[PDB]
Amino acid sequence: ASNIFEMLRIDEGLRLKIYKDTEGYYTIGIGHLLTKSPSLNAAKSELDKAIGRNTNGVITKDEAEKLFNQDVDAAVRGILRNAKLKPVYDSLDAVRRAALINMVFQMGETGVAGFTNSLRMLQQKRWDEAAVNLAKSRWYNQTPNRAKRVITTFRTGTWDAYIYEFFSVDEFSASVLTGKLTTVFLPIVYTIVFVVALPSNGMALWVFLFRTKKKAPAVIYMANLALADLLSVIWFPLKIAYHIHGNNWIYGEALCNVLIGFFYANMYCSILFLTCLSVQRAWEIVNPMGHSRKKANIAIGISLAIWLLILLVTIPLYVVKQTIFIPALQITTCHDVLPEQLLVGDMFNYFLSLAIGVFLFPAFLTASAYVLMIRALADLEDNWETLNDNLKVIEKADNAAQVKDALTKMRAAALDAQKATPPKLEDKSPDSPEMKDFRHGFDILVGQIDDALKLANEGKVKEAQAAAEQLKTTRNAYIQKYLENSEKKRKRAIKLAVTVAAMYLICFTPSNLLLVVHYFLIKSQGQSHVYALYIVALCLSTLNSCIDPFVYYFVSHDFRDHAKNAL
Ligand SMILES: CCCc1cc(F)ccc1[C@H](O)c1ncc[nH]1
Ligand code: NA
Repeated sequence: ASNIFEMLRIDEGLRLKIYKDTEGYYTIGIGHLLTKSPSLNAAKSELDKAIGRNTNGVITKDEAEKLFNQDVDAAVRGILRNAKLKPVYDSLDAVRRAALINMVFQMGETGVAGFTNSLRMLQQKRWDEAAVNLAKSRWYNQTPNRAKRVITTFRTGTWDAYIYEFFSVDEFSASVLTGKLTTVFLPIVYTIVFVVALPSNGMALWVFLFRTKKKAPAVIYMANLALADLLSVIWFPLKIAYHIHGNNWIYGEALCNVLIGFFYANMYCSILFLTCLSVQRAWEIVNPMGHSRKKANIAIGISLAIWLLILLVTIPLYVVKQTIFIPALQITTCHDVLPEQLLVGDMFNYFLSLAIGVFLFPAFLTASAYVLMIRALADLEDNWETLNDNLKVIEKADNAAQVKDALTKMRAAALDAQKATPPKLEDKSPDSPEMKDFRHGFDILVGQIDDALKLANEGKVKEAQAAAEQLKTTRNAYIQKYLENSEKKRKRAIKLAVTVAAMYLICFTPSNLLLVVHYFLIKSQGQSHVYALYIVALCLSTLNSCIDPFVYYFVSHDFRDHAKNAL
């Protein structure tokens, strides 16, 4: 391309017969509009008086140029006539002047005058902002390839958009998209995840629905967690095939956006449902309640709320073009390459919003939940331990000092465990009969400790020791039943905290951090060297559905049975 006339020939083409354009309007020659009515004869009448003769639908190669050269002169006249088009045009360099005339040639004088905001940007020499504004319009929607070339002309001020057609991405990306990292490493890891995560979550989902007859809020969160897992792993056979064949998608744009949707869905559902589960289980320890049926219904509603909120927040991933054909690579990439480099500004803010509000914020609530959970389970452990240890001391103490001392320490140890929630009565309210019998079991014990203290304070040494065997009976009858396996419960919480931390360290943190970094560099330089790390990050993020079964194992008691029996 050299000038306006040469530019338009490339956009409008050259046809000597009346044809329907992309929208359906009958045109002829080089982008010469005849009429906007669905009538072949109505276009004939407008052509005959435009030429001067009866062309009968077919014009000459010479008459095309003569009519084209007049359309350009009129397109310019309208620009200077227009109060909104003239000042911008007077500010634009000859290259950008052609781009403006190209728009007027296509949408007419009035149409282009509607772009008031973009024209102001072009006048203020703000090429990038103007380019973005123009990228979101019906103009871009109806004729994207056409609009891109013109927009690029505005942005760059060169004829490059008409000299060089798109051929390839940056070199660093093209090497990755042809390298073994994507074509060998990824499909292997993804295959593993498919074999491991699908049946494990498949069975977990089955247990939570058809084998768990508790239906506690924890089960419900884990059921959606398993559901989020499944709804992504099922698409992996198409995901694996994609990479094996050199990152080439041949299943359609809609089906690509499906995979993309459910990918980021599981990405964020997992975090949110982890935050729910962790907080819920921590909350049943610090401040337990007793509406296991109502608390369940609530947890279901919360899950629906989360599912719909993510369906709404992943809209700018569903609705945007996510496939692009790269001529030099002869492949059609899904997700891995952004088809429209003008939307990077929107993409950056978007993944920065999520990285804060749907990553850090739930991570903060998730970590501190285990902080309160572990400590509370550690205190109850210390109580049960202080009880047994001091009770074992009395039977092995000779002096009156060690006897009175152990009784006093054992007394306070039982008074703290009394206020604490037993491992069994989790969904039981603190005012329930079950809890009242639990506390009463300590009241009987504590009273007996006072009866041994009564002897220990009255100098009756050996007689207070005999009371210890009476305390043993009270322990096994009323207390040990409840605190038998509280130290085993503490160990499960810790392993759960380790499990979750690893999931954050491997699947969540590398992904969300780099997602911001990736689009930040494309926004700043047009390319990112972290592209390889971005890919590895996204790959390792799918491991969460392989780590998720370990979560169900440390929380669900029913899942353990089906886990152990199977293997
Ligand atoms: C066809 C689906 C392509 C896709 C879509 C996503 F939403 C996330 C990752 C990938 C892709 O598998 C990948 N892994 C690592 C980097 N890119
Ligand atoms: Na998950």
